[PDB]
Amino acid sequence: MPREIITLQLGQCGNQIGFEFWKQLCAEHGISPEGIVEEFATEGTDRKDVFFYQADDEHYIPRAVLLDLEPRVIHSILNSPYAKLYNPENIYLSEHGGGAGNNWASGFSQGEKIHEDIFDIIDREADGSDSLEGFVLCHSIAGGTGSGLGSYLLERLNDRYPKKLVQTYSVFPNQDEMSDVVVQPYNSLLTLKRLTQNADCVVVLDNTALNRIATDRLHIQNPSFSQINQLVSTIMSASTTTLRYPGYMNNDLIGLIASLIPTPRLHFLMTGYTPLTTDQSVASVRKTTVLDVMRRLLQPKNVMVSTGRDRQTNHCYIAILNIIQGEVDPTQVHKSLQRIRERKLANFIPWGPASIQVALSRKSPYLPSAHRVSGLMMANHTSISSLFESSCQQYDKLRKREAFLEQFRKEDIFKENFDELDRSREVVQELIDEYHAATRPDYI
Amino acid sequence: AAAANLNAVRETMDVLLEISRILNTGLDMETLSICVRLCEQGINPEALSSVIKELRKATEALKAAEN
Amino acid sequence: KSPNVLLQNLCCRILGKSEADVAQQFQYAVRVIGSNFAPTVERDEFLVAEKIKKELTRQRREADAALFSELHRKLHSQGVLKNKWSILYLLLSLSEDPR
Repeated sequence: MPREIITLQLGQCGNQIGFEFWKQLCAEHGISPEGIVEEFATEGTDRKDVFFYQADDEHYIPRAVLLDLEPRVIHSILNSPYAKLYNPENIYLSEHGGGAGNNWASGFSQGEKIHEDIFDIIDREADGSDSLEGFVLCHSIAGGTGSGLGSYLLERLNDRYPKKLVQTYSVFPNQDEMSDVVVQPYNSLLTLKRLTQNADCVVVLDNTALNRIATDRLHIQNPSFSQINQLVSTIMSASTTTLRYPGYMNNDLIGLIASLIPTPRLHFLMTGYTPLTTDQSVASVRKTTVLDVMRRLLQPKNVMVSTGRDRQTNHCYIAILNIIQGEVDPTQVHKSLQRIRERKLANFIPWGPASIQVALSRKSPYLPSAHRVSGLMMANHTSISSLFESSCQQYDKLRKREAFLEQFRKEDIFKENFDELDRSREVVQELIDEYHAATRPDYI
Repeated sequence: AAAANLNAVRETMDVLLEISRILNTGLDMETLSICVRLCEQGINPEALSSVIKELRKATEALKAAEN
Repeated sequence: KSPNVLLQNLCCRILGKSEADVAQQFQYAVRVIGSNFAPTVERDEFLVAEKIKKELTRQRREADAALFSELHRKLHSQGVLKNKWSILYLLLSLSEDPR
């Protein structure tokens, strides 16, 4: 049965992630930007019902609701080639293009104020999807709508669909880079709290890591927010390749969440891409072994998560899932598991179930893969506890020094005090402590 | 909503007090708050100011006659 | 009744004797208070800024009008104090009478 996902885009970064993911899904399923299925995808093996909702025009339309309080991202999404690919009725655009002002409290207020409109789009997508599994919230942890509206959207999806998985593509702020929002620390903390409480699983997409990985591994000088959104789209297309092309294992989001999240609360996932190189980096007659792919993904130059290289937090993978796109030999997958276990190519959490699965699945036929073996890494590592600690410390620095506290206290969430930011930092700290415990034998 | 309106009203009252202090208007806080409510409800500020000035001058004249 | 209460309170607090003690003073205040039921000011907000700047200049201040100009923006957040034309008039009159 198809399992549609309601892609909720909040903030500029979230709208870019959602639009790029929709474009990547249309390309991989062979759906043209007008939604009219591309001529090469009529016989496509893509489970278009599974990934995209079939509109009245039969356009392969992902159940995507783009809700942003700033009109710039909404206009760019509506101006993308894929405008007719997705259903227009699920895109709610706030005429007040003022945004949340990089304040998570203001973002949550905006999400709740557009809760009727956004919850309407979410429920419309659920009714328009045969077996809508849950909602995927692409937003920015440092933005106001992305962090705040991301929290509001995650909470709204959890309340309307408590039995539906709430996955978040939360753009974590640069903990090593001075955020332009002094209240961006509070916004990041609130987005992390939303990920921990109103979201079932949070994929932290640290823009500092995006720039670092693009510059060092992909040789992309200064990755832009557009570049981060494009990378997110490529990673999403890699993760949904097995969604469009039906495989034998990990056929649903709930199954992937179970295989990657031994702790129901500690579902915050760090990201990595393997091989991490520019498309111009043609692996010269290099038969990428499954073990070689595992080593390259485990290489920090290939991880797309800005996890502070904190020697205090013993980063270890709670669960490791290697999503391989292309022609991958299943026997080579078993050999890769053996070689990675022997060479310790991946460090696992000491207090989580050992999950090293080698599953062979096909990519979307409409999505051409330049590398015979492409790799997307979703790993639950305690280094995310380092990134969460950096975010929490930044949030504490903003709350304690009243950095952008005028903007934070201007919203009802922090009207009395920076309670929303403080509870957010507390939730982030608790998650970081639990993740460090998970890498430690004492988590259980 | 209501909390935001209350915060805006308190900020407006503080700004009005600051403006009066900068102008050296010499209006008390209680008098300013009553005149603000009177003007919002509808009353001539000129007439109220004239009455207040007359009372102040009467107080000064009473002090002078006492002396 | 509210204007009567305000006048009585002003007489009993500001002045050592209430306006009811001397009915001549009360009669004069009533005669000069009851002129019109509407404020007497133009719809030009710039005149308020002009009066603030004039009060600063008479008070040997050349940068105090910016305080009123900035206060205007913060006070317009509510945007429901639409009867403050007379309020600006009274404020300017108070600032110019003692200055």
